Amino acid sequence: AEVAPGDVAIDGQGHVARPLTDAPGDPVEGRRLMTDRSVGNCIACHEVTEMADAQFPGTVGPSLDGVAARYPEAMIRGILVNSKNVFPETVMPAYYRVEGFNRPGIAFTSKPIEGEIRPLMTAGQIEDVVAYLMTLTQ
Amino acid sequence: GPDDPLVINGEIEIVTRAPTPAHLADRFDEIRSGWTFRTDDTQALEMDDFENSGMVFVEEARAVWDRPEGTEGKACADCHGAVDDGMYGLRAVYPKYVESAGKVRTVEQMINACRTSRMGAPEWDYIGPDMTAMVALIASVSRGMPVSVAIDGPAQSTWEKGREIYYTRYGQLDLSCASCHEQYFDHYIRADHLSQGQINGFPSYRLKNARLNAVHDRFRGCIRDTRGVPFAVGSPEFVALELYVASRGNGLSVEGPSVRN
Ligand code: HEC
Ligand code: HEC
Ligand code: HEC
Repeated sequence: AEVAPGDVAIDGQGHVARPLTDAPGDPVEGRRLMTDRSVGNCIACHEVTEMADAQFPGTVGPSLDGVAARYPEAMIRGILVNSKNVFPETVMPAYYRVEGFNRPGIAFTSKPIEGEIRPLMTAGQIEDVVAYLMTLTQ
Repeated sequence: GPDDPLVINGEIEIVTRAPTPAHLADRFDEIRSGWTFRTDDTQALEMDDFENSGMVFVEEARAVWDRPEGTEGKACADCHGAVDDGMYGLRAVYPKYVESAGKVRTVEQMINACRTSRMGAPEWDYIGPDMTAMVALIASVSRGMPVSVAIDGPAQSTWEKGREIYYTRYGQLDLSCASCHEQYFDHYIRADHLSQGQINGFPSYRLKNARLNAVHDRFRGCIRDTRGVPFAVGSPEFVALELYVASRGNGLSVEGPSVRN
């Protein structure tokens, strides 16, 4: 049972204390999803050293080493729901938004989205990635 | 290296670092050629025309420049003379306001206007190989010369439209040209070392697709990769944006055809 994009409860620091799904998040799958450019495409901006097989991580975002020792779960999930709530004017994409874009296209096809905008990541995929991020206590 | 000199064929000094144009001094200290973000091996490929695969197309365009084409039975050279003279300095100052059009026009638009209305020849696809080879020939004969696009006068409202597009986030990734190229140049997105997104080196010959790449083709690709819908090639929006990005490299040498990743 998911919490849809528009229904997420987000406090004044951008945090989301409630999981987007009841499906507990799979750290393993999470790991995977962050390297897939089709989904999260995280290591384009982020290093994760624990992802030793990573291969050419970007340096646009800070290294994600130890992010579970500095931010609580609810802030980490907030960052994935809508990074802008936590980091105003951030270049980090908003991964569970579906409104307010400017010329959004279907993937990298260049064609306009007609109809429902889907989130960059599903509830499951976000929960999977957060589950993972929470293992980075270093 | 980022601070090594770029000299082409041993004769052509390329200014690859320059003081920020006044309209942009606000945002960084220096403007830099995209050449200065490439690896040594890659930088090497532009230091000499026998190694720059982009120059193969330029030589083919040198032939086309002299080929009568269209119903008028004329070739470019028939009106413009030898290309190294008739196009001397010209890439430095486009996109510019063209009185006969009442608009800022691109080099590509001017070429096609000559093709259909003076040569009686079919238009070339705006980002196709014919047009990009020719634009690269035109560029190549001005290499060394400081890019100097007017940003005021009758160009001004185009320049500002281009400027607003440059700072608008697009796509479901919600990113602007400046998101990547102004805030984060010198960082890495994955394998790519982020430049300031200058176009002083276009058409670029890229190792990725082993062909010349036209300005509007990169623009399209760039918006596409915000997961967004790019404007049309030749559109007034990209004409606007091109004028604008061009002015972001005022003072840098004309460099095209350049070699990039
Ligand atoms: C560049 C377009 C990014 C992509 C793709 C992803 N992130 Fe990011 N992230 C980015 C920046 C620039 C920042 C720092 C905030 C700022 O703009 O000042 C971040 C930050 C995070 C954080 C917080 C870490 C910390 O501050 O120490 C987390 C947990 C994070 N990012 C996670 C994350 C994930 C899981 C991504 C893939 C879906 C991801 N980011 C992509 C820039 C970018
Ligand atoms: C005479 C019949 C021409 C032939 C053949 C070609 N061009 Fe031309 N060109 C011509 C004129 C009279 C003008 C000036 C137009 C104006 O509105 O003022 C031009 C201009 C250009 C430009 C603009 C550059 C400038 O000096 O501002 C370009 C880039 C250009 N022409 C390119 C071009 C090419 C590539 C041609 C061969 C395919 C070509 N021209 C042929 C007249 C004639
Ligand atoms: C990050 C997701 C980007 C956004 C948003 C834009 N660009 Fe980009 N661009 C990006 C990379 C990773 C690269 C390759 C590395 C490099 O900087 O050289 C580029 C490259 C360009 C270039 C080529 C530069 C060259 O010297 O040949 C140009 C001209 C360019 N980018 C233009 C551009 C414009 C106009 C954008 C806004 C629509 C834009 N880019 C956004 C990454 C990103």
